[PDB]
Amino acid sequence: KKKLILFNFDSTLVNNETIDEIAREAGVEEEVKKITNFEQSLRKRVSLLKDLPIEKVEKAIKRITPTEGAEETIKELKNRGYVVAVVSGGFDIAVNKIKEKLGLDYAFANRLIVKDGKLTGDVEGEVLKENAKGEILEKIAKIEGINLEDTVAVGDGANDISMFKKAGLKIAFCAKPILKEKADICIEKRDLREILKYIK
Ligand SMILES: [Zn+2]
Repeated sequence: KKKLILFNFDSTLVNNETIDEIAREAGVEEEVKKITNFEQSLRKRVSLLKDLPIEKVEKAIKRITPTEGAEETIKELKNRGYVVAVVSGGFDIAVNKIKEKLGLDYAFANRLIVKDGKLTGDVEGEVLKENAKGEILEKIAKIEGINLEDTVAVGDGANDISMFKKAGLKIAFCAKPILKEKADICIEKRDLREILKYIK
């Protein structure tokens, strides 16, 4: 009976939020935080990165570090029979490196379109719509032949709600208030090993 656990990337599996890190390098991090639909908002934010040199992006994503406990938690989850996956409303260029480095089984995120080593201010992806993450959760479960009741979703905020709705077990990890009351489990200490006390 293989099970599936799906982690939100930004602020959950890693300490940072990709977009904000990439904004700081383009010096427009204040304008993006001030107007901080999820999609419409992502597109809006991305635009302010009109001609950022890929070189700068690579520099930003390098600051992305995994959340305290990530490695140990993923190791223990595999030993308990789980397929481990991550999903981001953020970007491919950052999450795929984390995926290999942490040995995740699946990784889904949006794409920062580049042209001649420069960001064209536009983005594409399957993690944009209001229900995107829940769809990703279903997709992976379907491919693995895992029943939804044997799935676990680990989120941070409002965009993780669609994922909560499809998951058998809902975990709020140092989340936004809006997510806490909706979860089955609320984790307030920033260490991913905390979930191991609750996972079957
Ligand atoms: Zn440590």
